Amino acid sequence: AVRRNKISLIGAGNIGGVMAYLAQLKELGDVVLFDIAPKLGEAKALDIMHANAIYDTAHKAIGTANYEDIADSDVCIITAGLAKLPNKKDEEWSRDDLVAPNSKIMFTIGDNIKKYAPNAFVICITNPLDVMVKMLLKATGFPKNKVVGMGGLLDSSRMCHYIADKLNVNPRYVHGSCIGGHGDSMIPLVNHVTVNGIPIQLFVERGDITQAELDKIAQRTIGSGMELVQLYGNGSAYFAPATAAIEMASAYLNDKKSVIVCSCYLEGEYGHSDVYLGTPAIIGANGIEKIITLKLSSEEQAKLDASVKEI
Amino acid sequence: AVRRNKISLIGAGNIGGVMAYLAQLKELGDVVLFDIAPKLGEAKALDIMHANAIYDTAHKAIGTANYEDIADSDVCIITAGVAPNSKIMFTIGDNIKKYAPNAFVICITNPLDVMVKMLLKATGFPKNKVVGMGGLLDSSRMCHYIADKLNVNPRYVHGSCIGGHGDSMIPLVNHVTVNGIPIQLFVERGDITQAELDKIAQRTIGSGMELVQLYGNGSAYFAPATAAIEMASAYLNDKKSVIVCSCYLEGEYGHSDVYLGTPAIIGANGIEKIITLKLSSEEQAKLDASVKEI
Amino acid sequence: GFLSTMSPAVRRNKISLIGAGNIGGVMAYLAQLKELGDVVLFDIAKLGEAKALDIMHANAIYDTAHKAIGTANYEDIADSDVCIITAGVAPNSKIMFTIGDNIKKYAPNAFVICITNPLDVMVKMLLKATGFPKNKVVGMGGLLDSSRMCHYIADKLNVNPRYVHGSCIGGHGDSMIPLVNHVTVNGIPIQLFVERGDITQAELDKIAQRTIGSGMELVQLYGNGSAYFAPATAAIEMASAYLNDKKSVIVCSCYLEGEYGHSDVYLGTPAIIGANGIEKIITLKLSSEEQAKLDASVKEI
Amino acid sequence: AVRRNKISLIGAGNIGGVMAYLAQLKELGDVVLFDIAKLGEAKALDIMHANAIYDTAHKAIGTANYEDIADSDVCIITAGVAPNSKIMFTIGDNIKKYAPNAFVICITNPLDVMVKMLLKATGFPKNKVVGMGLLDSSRMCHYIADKLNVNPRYVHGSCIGGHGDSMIPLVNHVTVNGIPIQLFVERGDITQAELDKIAQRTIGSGMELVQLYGNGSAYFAPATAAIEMASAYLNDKKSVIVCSCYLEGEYGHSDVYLGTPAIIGANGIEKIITLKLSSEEQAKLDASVKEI
Repeated sequence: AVRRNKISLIGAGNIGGVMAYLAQLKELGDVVLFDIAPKLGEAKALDIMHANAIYDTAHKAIGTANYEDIADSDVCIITAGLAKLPNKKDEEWSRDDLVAPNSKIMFTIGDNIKKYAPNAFVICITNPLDVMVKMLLKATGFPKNKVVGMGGLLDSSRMCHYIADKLNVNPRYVHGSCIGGHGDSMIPLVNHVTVNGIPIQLFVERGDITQAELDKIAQRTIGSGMELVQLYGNGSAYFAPATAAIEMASAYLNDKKSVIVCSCYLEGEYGHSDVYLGTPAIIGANGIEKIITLKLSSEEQAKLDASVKEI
Repeated sequence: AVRRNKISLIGAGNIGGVMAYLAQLKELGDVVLFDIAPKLGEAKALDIMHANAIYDTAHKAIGTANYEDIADSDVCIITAGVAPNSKIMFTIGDNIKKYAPNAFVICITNPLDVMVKMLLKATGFPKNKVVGMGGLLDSSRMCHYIADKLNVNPRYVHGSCIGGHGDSMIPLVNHVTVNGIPIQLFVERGDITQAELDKIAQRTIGSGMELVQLYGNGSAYFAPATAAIEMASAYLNDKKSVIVCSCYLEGEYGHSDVYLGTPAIIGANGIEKIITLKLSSEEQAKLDASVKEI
Repeated sequence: GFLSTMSPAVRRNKISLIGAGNIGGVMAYLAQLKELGDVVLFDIAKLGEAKALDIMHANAIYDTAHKAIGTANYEDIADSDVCIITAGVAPNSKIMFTIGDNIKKYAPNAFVICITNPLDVMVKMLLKATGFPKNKVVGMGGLLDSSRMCHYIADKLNVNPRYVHGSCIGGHGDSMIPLVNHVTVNGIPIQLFVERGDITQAELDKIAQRTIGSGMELVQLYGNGSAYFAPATAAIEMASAYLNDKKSVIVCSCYLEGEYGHSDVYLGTPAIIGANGIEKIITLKLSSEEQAKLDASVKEI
Repeated sequence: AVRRNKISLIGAGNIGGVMAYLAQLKELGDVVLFDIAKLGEAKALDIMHANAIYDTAHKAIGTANYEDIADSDVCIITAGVAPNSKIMFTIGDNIKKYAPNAFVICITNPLDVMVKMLLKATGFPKNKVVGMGLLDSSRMCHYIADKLNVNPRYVHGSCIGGHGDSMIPLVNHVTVNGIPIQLFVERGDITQAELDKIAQRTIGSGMELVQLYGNGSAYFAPATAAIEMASAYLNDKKSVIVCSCYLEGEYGHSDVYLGTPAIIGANGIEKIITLKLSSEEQAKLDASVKEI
């Protein structure tokens, strides 16, 4: 009759571990930590299982390197793929050199999902998001609504945090949308932010924040990734990306119909088609139940056309 | 050097019972179910205490009719209950003045914007420590009706219903937002009509009376109790939540010496700030007409 | 293309509440705030709509996403994963059939949790009316009775009740057997605390006697009506164990077919609740003096 | 009048990272990530982004200056024998100076030895210096719960003694919602020969994950444990937790930390619960105290 939700984390790196950790303490469902190094997933799995006993939670975490174990998964969250190039210096390679290898990686994962988890809600994190997700949509052959990219929730939440940290208010009430591509071409709609429905321009007229501080926030939102790549020294952000993915996986598993900015396959929205792109959407039991097409200005539309053409 | 949060509920009625229940399962702190009918508070305490053992929660709730038991309370929510009710507020606030001289006083009794003023004068506390519960109930009601129509998680539907907690409230429907997106966009896409948005404004005004006639006896209590606990949590935990509630004004909106529902930041200092919304002449007249009713 | 239909692969859990009384209202409240699933408040009377609309207002306050409705029509129970029943011996028994006949028609795959008293008698009337397997028709009582026993101990020991575990078995009534001498505190037998001086055997014996009359103790305290906050928490705690397949160890009224020497009678006993409802019945090793109190409980049932 | 809790973590490593994450998402209080290195600011900022997603209110900051520990309600230690013993004193001397009312929760290994160094450095009372017990005991209950296939929420157990190979997994005293584990042995769900091995696996669990991880050791469960302990102190839960406590006569020993059940509340160690042991179990405890 009923059964536990099954989430497969294709990639048990830094992001994968925190994702399993959160989902288990929230009892969102059983977790499969799939990694090409199986003991890495088995280590976090067993470790998180010891945490469940500490936290009195009932669900199970598994580690594996075999695609048979992600079978019947309701959600597949993908972080696998190349992130670094050890045998070359920082000067001999750019990010464009990993796109093609990662593209083939996205296919192998897609075929196995199509094989073992034909009904899975595929959330992708591997970057470049807007391109990598499109590789999964082809490989999985799933409908438009069951293949989503994670971003915009991370990008918008970062924008809303910087706003909240300045106003000294609970970020629960700072809403905002950062759209476009999940990269340096994103569009932080910082002047459309709202504080519990209150337009941000009000707080400008009050002196709580300044137009200059907003423009600088939009710029720090664009480089938040690299900012943390330089703070960590070795690696990138993972705590917040993990929380974003699990928040999207819960909106699906629980049919919350939450409004999240996600990378979505377009077929006419904003004047584009056949491309993934960050945009607010309604995530529910059918995945992307609805795309909210924002009313952009000519300047904001130009910025959107620019990131689409670099995707 | 650490201590449990203490929440006194002056009034163990239907609202009081749900408040103690939510606070005990959330482990928000100890609860004192104060009521002139001492047994009623004792019943729900022992019943909620049975819930704690089921739900594996550690805090304790008690029932009493002695103000000596609300001593050192961090929060005092009042549901006990115009002229005679006003007098009841002075007796409560005068005891809070003595036993709970540091409590964040939240008022539920109606008329809200008047009773809370009688608690402010009796307790002698500064204005930033005596707040009233309205607007958070009134705004969430509005946000629901819009979420239900849009079929969206109300988590992302924000809105402000200002004014007095009565028929003169001002549901700012046309300023509602969905994940920051203006509500007008959803009108321009067919998801909802301005006519339906105007209908939600009136339903919000009359939501209180709608449930009175649905219940047949009594009124709402699940949502009021839930809002009072959220306000009490933003204080105890210093969350600094933007919550619309009845605040004492000394100039804001052009009014003084009157309690009025406006968005504000609730933190460790109770009301740390008041957010004076930028109102149109259409909204000011509605506000000025609500102050006159108060 | 047929693997790419606009058909949802997941659903919200659906919990129907037959009886929107004081317990029904708290059950809908707790379930909604925990985002456990949609709730259907069913009652013969507006009473279910009032609590639903008021609890939906609470959802907007608490940023919770699930839905609650009121109704007086079994049609809104269809496809419910869980049916919890509080409406309500002879007249109650007949009421339990009508409910059971509709739960069979509309919610043929529901996990039926009974609360109406006499628990052990009403839940059996349900089992016969729905015709479901015995493992999907359970009665709530031992989790309430046991937790009450554990609170009285935790209250005297000044310990978190999260670590106080104990079993109260038998029938949901004066015949219940609260095994106070077997209570454990984070695995530690309570006898140790007796040796430490934190509690006396006399107090333990008296806690057993207070657990039995806890129902009436709150009736006199309430003056009008019985307890409801805890019976609601217990019920939702069990529905959550089913909807989430927690394999939770819960004392509850189960249909026995050999255990404890009895058969064809509902009797409270520790069990394991999961996606199959009652997945295992744990039979406790009873003493001679305890098997006697158990045999008396079945006689009264 | 009131105030956020101040939970400072001396050590922004893997364990320290999961701590801030769990504390922030649970809104248990403000978090401070201290470390010799940027390591704290990275996780503080990364976790601050997570707050905005999870709609949580509290704040986290990284730092490398003990001045940011001032007035900390809790100080959880993971930085790091003789060398790491000097660090405990350096750490303790700062907790003494900036957070003199802090509830100290040590994790650095050897637990029972490193925590005493903190006790003598901070100079705090007996009850305000604990050592994270809850990990070892919970590991035992997981393996039993995994075999029995029951919610570990209802499996209680106590793994007493030192936090090393000399620990005592009391696998035979385990209870399932108060039901003795022997009933499940007579039930067919498990065998005594399997419980004896669960004790061994519990002893070597810390080393099992070091080999699985390959690089470094466990951190998810160790982090969850100390946050539970810190939550039992800040919320005055008076919860029963197995943890390292400074003894003064208990079990026939004194002037030594040792893993034992205890009550944790607003006063830290509210009470030590001395378990009723046998001759075989006391000899193991005596063999552990000597190794500490």
